[PDB]
Amino acid sequence: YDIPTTENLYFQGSEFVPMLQDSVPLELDDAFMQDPHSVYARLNAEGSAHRVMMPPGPVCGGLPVWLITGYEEVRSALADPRLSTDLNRFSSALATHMLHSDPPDHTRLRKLVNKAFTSRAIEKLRPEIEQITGELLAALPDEDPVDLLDAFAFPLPIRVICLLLGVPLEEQENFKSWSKALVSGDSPAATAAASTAMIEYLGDLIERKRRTPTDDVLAALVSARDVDDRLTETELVSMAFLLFIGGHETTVNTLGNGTLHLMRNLDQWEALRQDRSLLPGAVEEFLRLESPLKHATFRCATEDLRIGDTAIPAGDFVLLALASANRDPERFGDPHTLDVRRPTGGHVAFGHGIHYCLGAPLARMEAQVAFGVLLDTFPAMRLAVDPEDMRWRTSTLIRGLHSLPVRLN
Ligand code: HEM
Repeated sequence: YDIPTTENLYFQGSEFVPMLQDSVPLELDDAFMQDPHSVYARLNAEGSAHRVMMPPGPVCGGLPVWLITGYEEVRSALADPRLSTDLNRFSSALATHMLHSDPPDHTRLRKLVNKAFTSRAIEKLRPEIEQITGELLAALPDEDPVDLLDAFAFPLPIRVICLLLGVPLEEQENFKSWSKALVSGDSPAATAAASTAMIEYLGDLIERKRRTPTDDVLAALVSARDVDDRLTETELVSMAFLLFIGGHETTVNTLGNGTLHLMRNLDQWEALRQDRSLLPGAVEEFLRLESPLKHATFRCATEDLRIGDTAIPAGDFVLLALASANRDPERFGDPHTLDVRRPTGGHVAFGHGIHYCLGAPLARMEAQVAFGVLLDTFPAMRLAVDPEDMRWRTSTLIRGLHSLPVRLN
């Protein structure tokens, strides 16, 4: 750190020092991870696109990307044909999924799976969901500190995803064991074994449901020979895997983020209890205020592009901050406070454009059932520790909590 003084004096007196200082990409420290909404507002005050750099962890590398902040600038980017999720500008099922597909080929996969994710067709799963939630609160621990995130938020999608693919009751516990292994890095070998076991088992379920149709939505996906074309045996597994990882962490932190807020907006935690007709707006307001996905998946510039009067060269990586657009005061009045009664439909927590959340209707209902069952029962709830001591997990795209310590009271 003992840099030669003459060299430093040469740079300081050059008057190029601010320009070189400006061109450095802003490293996203843990302060951003805890409180990015202040960082987004600090950035959007000056522009819409900013050169930022994630800390080593995208794998082990400080990756210079473009962070886009404005609501309309985010929204237009999510619908821009020049901003592809295919970064290319013997493939495994983990690399061929629809989320990474450009509209040329994405349209076919999106339409085939569309029919089975209808709001009403997704409502068939509700009593199977309603009952599944109820077991976890009965099995909830007895003492005051409960860590709601671990005991209820974590297991709920695991049983819901098991319903989604339509796992047979006999082969249930094996699938959940694979799922909990995959979502928690207990050891490199256990997740590696579970990942293969699930992909191979999913492929066998593809064959099993092929000749034996069943009520569950995965069988509806298999039965979808809609255009005289059907999803291929590889594409079924890729679609099913994307449902698993694309739905697990999102639904967990949808519950955790929402429940965390009402713990300090108890005057709105109450209001939800007296009126259950506000729940469909409660979930939307939860997703807008504290979107589980801070940013959409990485996008690459197809051609030369302009965002917020800042040119983006082709081949550059762009990160669309959904949390910034959701908390833009220009689109949502007083964006930093939870108001359950806002008009909905303007938020982009489910993204926008062609890659709009396929599991949105499932995620929509899930929290209302989760919150409502959490509302019908156990209403003396109170947060067990001041949020200042609580942390946020270090993640690239997800906004989630390390824990949700609650007191049942
Ligand atoms: C619970 C709250 C959820 C949130 C906030 C959320 C958020 C998102 C976002 C922002 C995207 C677009 C990402 C991008 O375009 O870069 C997306 C896509 C997707 N999500 Fe989620 N999601 C949620 C729940 C779920 C669930 C429960 C499932 C499945 C069971 C699911 C499956 C998918 C799939 C398959 C896509 C890709 C759709 C496509 O590419 O056409 N999501 N989601």
